[PDB]
Amino acid sequence: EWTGDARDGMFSGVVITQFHTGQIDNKPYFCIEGKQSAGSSISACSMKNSSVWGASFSTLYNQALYFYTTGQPVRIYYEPGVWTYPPFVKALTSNALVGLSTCTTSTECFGPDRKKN
Amino acid sequence: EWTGDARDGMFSGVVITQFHTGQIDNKPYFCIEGKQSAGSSISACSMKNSSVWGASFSTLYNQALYFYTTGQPVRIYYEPGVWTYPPFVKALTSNALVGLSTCTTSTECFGPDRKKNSLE
Amino acid sequence: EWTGDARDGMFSGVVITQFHTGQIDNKPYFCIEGKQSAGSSISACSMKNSSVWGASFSTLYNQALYFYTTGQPVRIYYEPGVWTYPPFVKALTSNALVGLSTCTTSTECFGPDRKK
Amino acid sequence: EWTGDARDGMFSGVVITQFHTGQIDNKPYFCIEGKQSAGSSISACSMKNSSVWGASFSTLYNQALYFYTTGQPVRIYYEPGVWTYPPFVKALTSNALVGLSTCTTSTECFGPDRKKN
Amino acid sequence: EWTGDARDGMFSGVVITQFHTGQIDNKPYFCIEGKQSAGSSISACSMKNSSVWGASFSTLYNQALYFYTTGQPVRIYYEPGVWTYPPFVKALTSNALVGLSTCTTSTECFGPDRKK
Ligand SMILES: O=C(CO)N[C@H]1[C@H]([C@H](O)[C@H](O)CO)O[C@@](O)(C(=O)O)C[C@@H]1O
Ligand SMILES: O=C(CO)N[C@H]1[C@H]([C@H](O)[C@H](O)CO)O[C@@](O)(C(=O)O)C[C@@H]1O
Ligand SMILES: O=C(CO)N[C@H]1[C@H]([C@H](O)[C@H](O)CO)O[C@@](O)(C(=O)O)C[C@@H]1O
Ligand SMILES: O=C(CO)N[C@H]1[C@H]([C@H](O)[C@H](O)CO)O[C@@](O)(C(=O)O)C[C@@H]1O
Ligand SMILES: O=C(CO)N[C@H]1[C@H]([C@H](O)[C@H](O)CO)O[C@@](O)(C(=O)O)C[C@@H]1O
Repeated sequence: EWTGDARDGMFSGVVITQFHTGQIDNKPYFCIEGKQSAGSSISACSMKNSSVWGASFSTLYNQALYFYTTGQPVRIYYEPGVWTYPPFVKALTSNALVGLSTCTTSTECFGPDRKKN
Repeated sequence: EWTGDARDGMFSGVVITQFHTGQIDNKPYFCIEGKQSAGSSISACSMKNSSVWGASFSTLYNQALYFYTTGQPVRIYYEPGVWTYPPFVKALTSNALVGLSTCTTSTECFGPDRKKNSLE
Repeated sequence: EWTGDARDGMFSGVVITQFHTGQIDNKPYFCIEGKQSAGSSISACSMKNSSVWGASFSTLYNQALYFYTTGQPVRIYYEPGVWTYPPFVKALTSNALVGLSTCTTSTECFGPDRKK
Repeated sequence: EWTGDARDGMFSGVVITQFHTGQIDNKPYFCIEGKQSAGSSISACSMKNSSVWGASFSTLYNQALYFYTTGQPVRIYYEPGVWTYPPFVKALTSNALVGLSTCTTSTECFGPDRKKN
Repeated sequence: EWTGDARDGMFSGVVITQFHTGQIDNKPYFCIEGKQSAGSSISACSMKNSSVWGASFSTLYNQALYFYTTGQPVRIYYEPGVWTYPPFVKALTSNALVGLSTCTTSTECFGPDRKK
């Protein structure tokens, strides 16, 4: 697996506006929310030691909190349908956070595309 | 367990005003105090490798110190009665810190509620 | 053991003015010095993986550097007579750093008392 | 191996302008891009626990994020042809980030040279 | 071994002006350079998992970058002759970075002397 696999999905030019940290089944996690210029929203969580994407927890937490601080538009890479506990999904999201990138415009960001072919 | 379990409890729109760090029984811990809009205090502690919320010590420590620094109003998620050692509970609190969120208002915050259901 | 044990000691309303990091016996350590408004001085060191207080090294280092940075008055919790290598005691202190707290006044600070 | 080995290569006086963070094969990696002025581009990635240069991940992550933040001109030490997963190389680079230095001019920087004879 | 052992050496009132980070033989290292007002110069490296001073790499890294950022005059504790690989010594230095202190003056700084 790779952040840049040809899959859903990515949102570009988002400002990270909300941040949550919790624990579930002995695993710390965090979630972010961001809006695009046009008002469109994306949420994604990263959980320590959980899923394929568990290895990225610390790096993503650090980078997410950095970008939440600067408030610069970034690209959120995510994978839908990873989290399955229904209370969790309802309150938050099923989307795993799978990478992050700075952006030069609202559509053009540094790094791979993550789109279904 | 889960931060968002329908249990006590949460305090929304809290400003983290006080920060303490210590050690008990070979385990580092930190405690925070925050104020709500009307002047009431909340306190909650996280302890490394403790009972059920110990796995979140590092994340919570970093996030709480971060929010202390910004002075942002935030949601404190806690579980009452976790710490049982009387001198500790007396000086500090029995509350474990189990989560944190940013808030859009003094009352509306990102993430799950941590709240007991009502009886209809 | 506990930071809040009824033991020596604590200094409240201290601004951390000095900071030192080094190594002894394959362990990193740090020391801080601070003065109260009253000019009364306090030094205390934390050592990584040390006997009793070593589990706290990482949190205390983080918090102490943080407090050194803001310049805010804080409570220094300490245990005297912990470090014993004589050249180390002589140059620095025997005091272990055992906790830290923010303060509201020169005497009132968040957290427990540490006093006999 | 050593950052300052006489091989390809280094780019001096680079301002880091782009930052990307992702995961591949159970490993977090970050990737940076900078401009010399000059005006030409260098990208390099570091990856946690990667084979040769993985020991340096956490140090380089910190240091690169630091330098991205200050915007100061820095030396990027790189090793070409390290990353080999072709879609990764295509979207990003094959270059491993193997060192960083502060610079006094566009060309003069602290530390070893990394260049072939 | 100790930062405060009666050996070479230390330079007081040094502003850390240059910073380098790299890897050699599967170990990360960083090096700093600084000048002390009269313009006398000092270089020192810390390397993770080296036989003697390796334990303090990440603490010294953190502290030195912190001091590079504030630009305050500090004390550099070093031990000469630690790095032996000749191209490394030629490009950088043989000096191990052994400790760091805040300073109150260009000559007086917090902590032990490291003096032969
Ligand atoms: O189709 C999806 C599903 O995640 N995402 C696309 C994404 C979304 O359709 C769009 O951002 C929603 O507003 O648009 C992109 O232009 C982008 O934001 O980078 C490309 C991206 O593939
Ligand atoms: O009743 C409790 C027990 O913790 N908590 C409630 C809590 C407290 O009653 C209140 O914060 C204390 O004044 O009020 C809430 O409006 C909130 O702050 O989110 C709802 C929350 O469920
Ligand atoms: O006597 C000692 C020895 O540490 N400490 C006391 C301490 C010192 O006497 C005082 O701070 C020294 O100036 O005064 C306290 O009011 C405080 O600073 O919190 C109470 C504390 O027990
Ligand atoms: O030839 C290469 C291949 O990395 N790089 C050289 C590099 C390139 O010629 C230059 O950066 C243009 O890409 O110039 C240097 O002056 C430098 O930037 O330090 C020396 C460096 O060895
Ligand atoms: O002899 C050495 C070898 O490092 N260093 C001395 C050192 C150097 O001679 C001096 O810093 C070089 O300008 O001067 C000191 O005043 C100091 O800077 O603390 C004392 C120190 O022991």
